[PDB]
Amino acid sequence: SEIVLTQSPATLSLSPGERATLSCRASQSISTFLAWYQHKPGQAPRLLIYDASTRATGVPARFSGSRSGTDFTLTISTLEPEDFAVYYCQQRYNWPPYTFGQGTKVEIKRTVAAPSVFIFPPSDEQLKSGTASVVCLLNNFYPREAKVQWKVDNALQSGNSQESVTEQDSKDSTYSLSSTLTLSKADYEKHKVYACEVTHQGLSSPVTKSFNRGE
Amino acid sequence: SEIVLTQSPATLSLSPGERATLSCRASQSISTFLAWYQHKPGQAPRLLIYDASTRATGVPARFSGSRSGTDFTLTISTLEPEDFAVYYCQQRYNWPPYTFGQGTKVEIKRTVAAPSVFIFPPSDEQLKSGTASVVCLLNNFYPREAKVQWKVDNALQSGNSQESVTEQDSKDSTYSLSSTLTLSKADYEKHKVYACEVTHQGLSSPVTKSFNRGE
Amino acid sequence: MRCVGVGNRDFVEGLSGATWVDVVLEHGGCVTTMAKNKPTLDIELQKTEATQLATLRKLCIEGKITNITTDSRCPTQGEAILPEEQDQNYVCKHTYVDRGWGNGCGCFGKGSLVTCAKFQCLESIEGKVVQHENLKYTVIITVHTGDQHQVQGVTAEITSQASTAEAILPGYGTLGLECSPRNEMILLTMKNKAWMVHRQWFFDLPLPWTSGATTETPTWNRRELLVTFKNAHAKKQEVVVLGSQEGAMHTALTGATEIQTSGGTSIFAGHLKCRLKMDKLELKGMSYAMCLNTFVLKKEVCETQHGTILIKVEYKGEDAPCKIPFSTEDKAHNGRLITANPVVTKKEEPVNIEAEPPFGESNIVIGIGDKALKINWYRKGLVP
Amino acid sequence: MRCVGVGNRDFVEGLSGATWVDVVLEHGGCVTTMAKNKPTLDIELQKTEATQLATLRKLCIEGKITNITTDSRCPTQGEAILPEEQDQNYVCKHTYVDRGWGNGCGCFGKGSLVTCAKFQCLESIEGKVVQHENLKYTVIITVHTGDQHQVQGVTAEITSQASTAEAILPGYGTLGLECSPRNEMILLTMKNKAWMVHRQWFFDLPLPWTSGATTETPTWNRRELLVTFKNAHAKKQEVVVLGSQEGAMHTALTGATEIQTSGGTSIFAGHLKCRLKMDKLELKGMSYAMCLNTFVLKKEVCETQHGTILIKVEYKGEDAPCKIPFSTEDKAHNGRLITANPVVTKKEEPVNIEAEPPFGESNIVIGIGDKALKINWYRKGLVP
Amino acid sequence: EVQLVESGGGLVQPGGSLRLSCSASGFTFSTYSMHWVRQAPGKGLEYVSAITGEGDSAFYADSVKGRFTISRDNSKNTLYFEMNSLRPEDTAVYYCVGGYSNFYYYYTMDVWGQGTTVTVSSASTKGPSVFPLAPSSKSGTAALGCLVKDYFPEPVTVSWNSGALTSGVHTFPAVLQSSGLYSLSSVVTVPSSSLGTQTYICNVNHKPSNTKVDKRVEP
Amino acid sequence: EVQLVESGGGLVQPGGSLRLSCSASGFTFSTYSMHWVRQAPGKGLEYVSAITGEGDSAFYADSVKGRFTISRDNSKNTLYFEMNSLRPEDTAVYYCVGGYSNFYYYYTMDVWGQGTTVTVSSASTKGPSVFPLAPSSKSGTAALGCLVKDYFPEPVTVSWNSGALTSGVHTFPAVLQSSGLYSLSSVVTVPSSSLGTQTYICNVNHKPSNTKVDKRVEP
Ligand SMILES: *[C@@H]1O[C@H](CO[C@@H]2O[C@@H](C)[C@@H](O)[C@@H](O)[C@@H]2O)[C@@H](O[C@@H]2O[C@H](CO)[C@@H](O[C@@H]3O[C@H](CO[C@H]4O[C@H](CO)[C@@H](O)[C@H](O)[C@@H]4O)[C@@H](O)[C@H](O)[C@@H]3O)[C@H](O)[C@H]2NC(C)=O)[C@H](O)[C@H]1NC(C)=O
Ligand SMILES: *[C@@H]1O[C@H](CO[C@@H]2O[C@@H](C)[C@@H](O)[C@@H](O)[C@@H]2O)[C@@H](O[C@@H]2O[C@H](CO)[C@@H](O[C@@H]3O[C@H](CO[C@H]4O[C@H](CO)[C@@H](O)[C@H](O)[C@@H]4O)[C@@H](O)[C@H](O)[C@@H]3O)[C@H](O)[C@H]2NC(C)=O)[C@H](O)[C@H]1NC(C)=O
Repeated sequence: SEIVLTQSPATLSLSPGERATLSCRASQSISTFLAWYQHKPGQAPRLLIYDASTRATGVPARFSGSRSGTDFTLTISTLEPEDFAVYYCQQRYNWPPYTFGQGTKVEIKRTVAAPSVFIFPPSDEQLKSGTASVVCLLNNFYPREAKVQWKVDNALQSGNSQESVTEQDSKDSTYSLSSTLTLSKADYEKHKVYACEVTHQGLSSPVTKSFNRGE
Repeated sequence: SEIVLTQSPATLSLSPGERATLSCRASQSISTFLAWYQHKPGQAPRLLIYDASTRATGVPARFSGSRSGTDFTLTISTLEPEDFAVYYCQQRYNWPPYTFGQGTKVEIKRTVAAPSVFIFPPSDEQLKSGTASVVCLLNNFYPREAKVQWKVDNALQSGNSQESVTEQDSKDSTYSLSSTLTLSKADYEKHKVYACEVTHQGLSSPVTKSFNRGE
Repeated sequence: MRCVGVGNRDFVEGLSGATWVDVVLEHGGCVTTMAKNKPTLDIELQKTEATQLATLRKLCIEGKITNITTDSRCPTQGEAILPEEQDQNYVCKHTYVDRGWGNGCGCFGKGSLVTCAKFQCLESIEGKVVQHENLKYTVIITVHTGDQHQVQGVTAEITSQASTAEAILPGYGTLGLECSPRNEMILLTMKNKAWMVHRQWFFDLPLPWTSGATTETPTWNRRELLVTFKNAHAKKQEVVVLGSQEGAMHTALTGATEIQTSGGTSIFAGHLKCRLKMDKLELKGMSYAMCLNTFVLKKEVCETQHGTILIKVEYKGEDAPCKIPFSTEDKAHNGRLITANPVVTKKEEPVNIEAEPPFGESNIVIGIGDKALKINWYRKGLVP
Repeated sequence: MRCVGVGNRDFVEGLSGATWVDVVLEHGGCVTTMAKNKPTLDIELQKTEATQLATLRKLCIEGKITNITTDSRCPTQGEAILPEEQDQNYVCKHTYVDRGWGNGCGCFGKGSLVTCAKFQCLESIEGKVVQHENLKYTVIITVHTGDQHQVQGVTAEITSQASTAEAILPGYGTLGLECSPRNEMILLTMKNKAWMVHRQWFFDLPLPWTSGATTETPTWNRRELLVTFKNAHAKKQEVVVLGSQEGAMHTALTGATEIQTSGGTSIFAGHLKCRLKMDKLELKGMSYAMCLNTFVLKKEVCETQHGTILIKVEYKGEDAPCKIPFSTEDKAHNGRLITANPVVTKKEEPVNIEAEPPFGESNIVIGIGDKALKINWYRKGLVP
Repeated sequence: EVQLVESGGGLVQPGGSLRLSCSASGFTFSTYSMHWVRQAPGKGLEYVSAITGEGDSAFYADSVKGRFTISRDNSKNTLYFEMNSLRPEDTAVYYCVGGYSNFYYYYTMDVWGQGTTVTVSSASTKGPSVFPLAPSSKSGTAALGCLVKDYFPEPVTVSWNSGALTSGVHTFPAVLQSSGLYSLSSVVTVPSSSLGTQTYICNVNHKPSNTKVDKRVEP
Repeated sequence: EVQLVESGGGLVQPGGSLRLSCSASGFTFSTYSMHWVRQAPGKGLEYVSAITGEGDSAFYADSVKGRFTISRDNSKNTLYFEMNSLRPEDTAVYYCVGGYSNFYYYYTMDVWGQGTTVTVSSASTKGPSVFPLAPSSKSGTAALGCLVKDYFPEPVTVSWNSGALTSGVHTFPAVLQSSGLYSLSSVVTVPSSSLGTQTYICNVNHKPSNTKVDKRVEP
């Protein structure tokens, strides 16, 4: 019967200077033995607070700890640019394992920005080699929730794609995504129209980018 | 047969530094004799450009004039804080009247912010005087599109309200609205529940604020 | 006497001793028109009629999938394929399905599968656009008389090509009408009813769409939207069609303006620019003499919503038809009568008189003599 | 042999010479469970069943307005009023309507009007919440045998109160099951069908709502949403009810998980934490001797999706039942058999053997001797 | 520099008359064509009148024809607008717009006056009634303050705690009621932690009536 | 100050073995309880092992029991993690976490090592194939660049025009394909006004293979 901490929300989108509150809910009572860590990529996680409300030495007084029942809340009074990162709870109730939550991402909130959509057909060189990769690009969009759907001629493609998203851009707080769909050139050349159709909040209705093979 | 200029969009909501384009469409061809004015409240309108693409002396090179057919466009390269104001087109085609467009408001775009809603019952003093004014307040919301609906007990009130909106706040680029519903105290005291229900983009479903008379 | 006490009322008056006057009839309200030594006329746009509208796009709201076929291959042999994947009006999706010895394959793993269904539209809606070339306005002209009712009008038609008309006004002459049949919005027609909607709102409707051409076998763009594929546990893939979107559309059309359609003809609240020449309109009862007896009011004089006052008077003299003496005072001033040239036709029937008094305190005296009717009045103006 | 070649497959193994093993059955997939000197068992959650669900809120989707009454007053005499304005299940709006001499009033202007209609729900939907106290899980346990099929299992029930069960496995003993019946989501039930939906999404549905109580005369909150008032030209005010929202809901439920309901019972893909005690499970065929003849494979050995290899062999000796010699090599190493204790029951019927080989190159030898079966194999691992 | 400055605004009764003047500096006045542009409350610019550099020909929009007359004293370097028979619809801010012209009224670059306001109304000057925006319980933040009603003419100035409380106040634009009188509201949100601590007082200032009213607000 | 620094990461074949070390400074090492926390790609922190200040008792999570063993040289002030029988699932960044303790493993304030990466895979080191992101016509802005495919192990570095072109590029996170090889894409948007003017060249750098590839991209 492991103790499991459930963090929420998964993503917390706030403008700088706003008050942030992140929740961690314990599978069972752990009484106060809960700690909040901040994780910025490239660095090790950094203990912000422990015993549910005590700050670790040297952390700013923005970071605040509260507990009621099994529900613990980390509160950031005013978000600084530095504070946009991922946050993990860890319980230390009785004995190991001192399990971690699954993390809450705190991101910069922005005005909705529709993506720029591009499609790239498989190159002649790679086609010579034996495989074909079509690449759909979504450029500089916020929020991150975005749906890329590959369409072959009359068919909706599934299980043959892979996505990759950049982290929020330092200058315009936006995201970009790249979906590549790879086929054996054998299967690639039995079909004519390749399209990616993008659904995003910034688009009044989805936008499709297509090409016909060989042209 | 007056020449009528139709400006669009009515409101243009952009973040600072974005490119702004405002359209003015002429009832009939006026060939190039179109001028763009900027109006900031408290001041007189200020001619930015004339003869459809010529800048008036001393205006920055951000302001740009274009014409195709009957459709004229004023373009601001990068919006400065100063450039958030109302813009009017004026034609000078042949002879007076040198009619004006109805204006396009260029405002600061912001993250959606749901309003704080308050209701205020008629005061005892004003009730003594003979009339009753209920006051619903919406505080610090963006965008400005917001619906206030007065409800008396089972009835939706109409034609007995008046709204007033502040201009965009200098610090958080937000709006606030005040709706007052006035009745003769005679009619006021034949009804029990007074509510205002607010619909806004920031609210997942409308929020109502009510009171019962006398309590 | 057809537009007193209506909120939607416009006053347009012939400048500079004009014989002609410009009105913009916007359905709903009416326009009271005056020119000097002419009858005042109430003009309104009875209806706007449209026929033979061009369909700009057809959207499906109820579809049907038939002719469903499957093809799957096996974890070693690449991606499955169906010729229907390029046959049109066919909607399809690939998945992977778990394959092994039990369903027939040599080794184990996830194998390609594609399901393909033939899409067809069972019932559709149209977005038709309004040609200015088939509008047909009808205008009702009634003369702003004092004829009795407490408070029949002739009508004239305006096609876009036949843009001029003549209204015979019995007893007053012939009014000439020359109106100019002067919208980024579409008539959404669904199932013998219709609405008027913004057109990018229409173009963004999440529904399958073909173009306006009359071919009974069209290709439906974005068929996918009425077809759902479900491969939950990687054992099978099912396709089903969504069932009609009529209810969803209706809910999405509550705010839209509903439009009457009965037999290809559809009725609009239109706005018609127009103007009237009254060169052969000249008043009734200029032959008559002034009125020598006294006048007394049947009702209380009443202010209308636009500042004019309405007065019902009975004449109890015997000059049989007579012009009604009328003036205002500060201090004599000659009155502004919207009911042009009031005349008592018969001593029993009272008459209505609409008059615009000056701002402030004014005294309206009717009849001649010193026991003639005098009405103290105070006109306020507080709001535009 | 029921979970080879399924993607959704979990391997849980009894640590430290354990007699008991913890599994979390998540419907869909299955759990292959091993403990030392015990039969390997495939366990899966056949279904989850719920009955007697508490309705948390009722939402109307088709309403009806009756008993409609109007009251209007006149421009001088203030605001109109109807007693129905405080009678419940009544929805109303005030407007102003143009008043004057023709409709009955002393003077002119805009006069108060209020229309009031009696609202009633014709057909509603329910948001019922799932009590952990009336769930009923059923688990199917089949023994991971080598019994023949190319590749019947006993089942046991778990109520929330009666949380323990015993599965008799004929020929292998009795497995004991003690599972713990371990969701901010609502069962939206509409018209003999049902969906599982996020609950603030349900609470924000723009529909009139009463509470779960069984009174046949409830008060509908936000009735207004199914009633539209139209006072276009200030001559009248009309009320009409919106007509059913069934279509709109269906369209809004395409993404929702559909749930089977037939007779108050509803079926879920549930997740049940559980664990199995095999204290009276001991293997079949430990009496038997080793197998002296040779083995040859009926098919090609096949890698499963989780790295184990599946081997079909025929034995053409005469020791009638015999334990199947089995080991792997780098260089001797003793093999990891998921099909615990393989034994040839009959010389005709082949047997299936699932085995986990080491990473890299390995040599699986079956039978005893030097012409015994040897299978070169190379296990790769490239992705988690 | 080139500049015009106007005067002559104010309150007029309906049917009354007023004359607006607009004096010119920094350019040869005779060579500029003059125009009158007005803006009614909550509305766009309306181009209504024009006059040539020599004042030998005028143009009037249909809205003001026969009531307003535009004139020009070139020797005294000023422009005039004699408005007669004012109706409530004429309430507006009036700008005079000047521009060099070789043709009658046509001009390219221009210069605008400051703009003067005229208000036509039967309403008589009246101080405002001040009523309280009484707060209630949320114990975070709650709203409260003053309501300034039935006053004429504009404007009023509303301050909060004699200026000590500025952050969080919204003074709303006056709305003009059917009575011809104005009504506005001034609100502020403050934390319920300090509802019974700090007395909140508003200062209403209708100087046309010289009524100054302090109203204290509390639950 | 109090600090731990780790070493010993790298590439392991499946079923292979590796030992990680984590050396301590700035505190009496004997009085700190030590723990091993790992983080798999695109996943959360996993708390897997722990050992007391005296190394007299260890705890292993179920995921690593019987394969990983945690040890401690107090005299040499270091912590050890001997990982045996590595499966692909063990690919992760491993942190060692130290904290003063009076009870066996319980600690309050802690200190983390830098974190070392270990990657278990049958994949053999392979340079990347580089293919072009060919642009087409929009004449505003269009996108173009390079695609870096079928390489192992991480990482590659992609530069644009040898660093002269930095604004507008997005190098995407590598995705690891079913083959066990990596694949990523590096894109930039630039104006179609200058598609035929400036040659766009990408520099792909997979140093584990020491393959450096410049690819020029054009329509
Ligand atoms: C798509 O599916 C239809 C079947 O329609 C289904 O019906 C129900 C029961 C469900 O299964 C749903 O999936 C569908 O709604 C295929 O068959 C067509 O429909 C019927 C048979 O089902 C055919 O109608 C036939 O017509 C006879 C007339 O004689 C012949 O005349 C011409 C001469 O060339 C010939 O072309 C024609 O096809 C006829 O064969 C008459 O006796 C009777 O009405 C009989 O039912 C219909 O003709 C079929 N269409 C064909 C054969 O093209 C469709 O074929 C299928 N589409 C394909 C395969 O492309
Ligand atoms: C709301 O409107 C209903 C009418 O229903 C409408 O019907 C159609 C035609 C449209 O007009 C729609 O607006 C509505 O759907 C009023 O009347 C009720 O319904 C019917 C009459 O229309 C009545 O049924 C009657 O019942 C008889 C039984 O005898 C009596 O028994 C008890 C004894 O006290 C008595 O209370 C009862 O009312 C009966 O009078 C029988 O002969 C026959 O069925 C007959 O139709 C029904 O009883 C009416 N309800 C009443 C009178 O309460 C509603 O009255 C109205 N609601 C109000 C006024 O509050």
